[PDB]
Amino acid sequence: QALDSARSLTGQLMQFGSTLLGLIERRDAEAMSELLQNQAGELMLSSLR
Amino acid sequence: NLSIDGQPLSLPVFAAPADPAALLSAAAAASGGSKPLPSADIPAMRFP
Repeated sequence: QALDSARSLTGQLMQFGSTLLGLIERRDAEAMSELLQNQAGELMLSSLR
Repeated sequence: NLSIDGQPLSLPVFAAPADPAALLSAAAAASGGSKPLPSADIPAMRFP
């Protein structure tokens, strides 16, 4: 029974780890998506100039 | 200060044009308070 009680929380931490890797990956995509737009704006200034 | 054809002997009055203004928009972090905990009451089921 204690084995099943431990297996429940280790599966729950598997769920937490998958969710955390999804959030890290998605934050890390959004930061690049914002970096590209800042670069596009400061490049558009040079093209207009 | 003209010539005999009426053409100006001076160089014309130059004017360097203005640089294009960089656009800038308002950016604000979202603001929001946490939600307080609901009230408590003892249930009918035991803790396990």
